[PDB]
Amino acid sequence: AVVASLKPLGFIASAIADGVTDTQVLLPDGASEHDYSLRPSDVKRLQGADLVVWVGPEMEAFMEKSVRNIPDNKQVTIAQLADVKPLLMKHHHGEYNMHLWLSPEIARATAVAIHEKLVELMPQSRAKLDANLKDFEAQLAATDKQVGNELAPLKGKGYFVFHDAYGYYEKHYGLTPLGHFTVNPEIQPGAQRLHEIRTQLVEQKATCVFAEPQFRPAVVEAVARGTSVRMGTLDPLGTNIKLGKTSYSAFLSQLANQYASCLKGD
Ligand SMILES: O=C(NO)c1cn(Cc2ccccc2Cl)cc1-c1ccccc1
Ligand SMILES: [Zn+2]
Repeated sequence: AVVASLKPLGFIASAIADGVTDTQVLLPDGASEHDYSLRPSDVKRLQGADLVVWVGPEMEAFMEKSVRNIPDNKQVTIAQLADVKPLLMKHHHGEYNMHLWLSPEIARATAVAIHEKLVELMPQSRAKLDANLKDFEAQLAATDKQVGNELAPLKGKGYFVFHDAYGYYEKHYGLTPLGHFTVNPEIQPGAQRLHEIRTQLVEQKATCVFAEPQFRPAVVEAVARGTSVRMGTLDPLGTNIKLGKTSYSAFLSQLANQYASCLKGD
């Protein structure tokens, strides 16, 4: 099996590995990067993998140690790929945005790297692997066209998010975020912080404020209350999407729908 650290990396790997080997996701969606410690059973899975796919030590810091013993020809470390360097832009404490799965261009380079490793590891399946890469790139191009068109009429509409993640996706499709607020998903900001957030919401003319699935509706409402800003939800992990050949294209389209759902009209 190919073992991917995070679900959207699973989406990409499952496009390339389809009909060749299973794709597995290491961690449940609810986990994170610095508090999370790997179970010995997780380490075993990594070492048993045909191929490990992860962003790298600036993102899944918790697995850097586990991945040292795995040979280079059995891992794709996305942040360290040669073709990914010119695609990086300025796990949140590092210098670069490491939410790399949100860049269609980085997804493409990831798929190429996965394909290349798999062909070396499983040359008996080269043709199927070539076919899978061909199909992934064709879907990505088609999705890219479709999403770009869905999001084009939304240009210029401002919004805030509770997570500085989406820059790769927003720059690529020409969305115009105003900025981000650090908000605890379980606990609303204090009186002073909330005042400052709410005034920026109105002052900067935001159409929407976007939360994520793990935010308690109460804290989102507390942020949006009084302002005339519509509330939205973005899911940067596509938690509801199953692994499979078409999953990464489905993820990019679902994210567009989530943006559009709050942003369009008014
Ligand atoms: O980037 C982030 N935090 O700053 C994330 C945001 N999420 C969204 C999320 C968290 C918990 C449960 C569901 C979801 Cl969609 C997941 C991560 C995340 C997951 C694994 C590793 C690092 C981050
Ligand atoms: Zn993040």
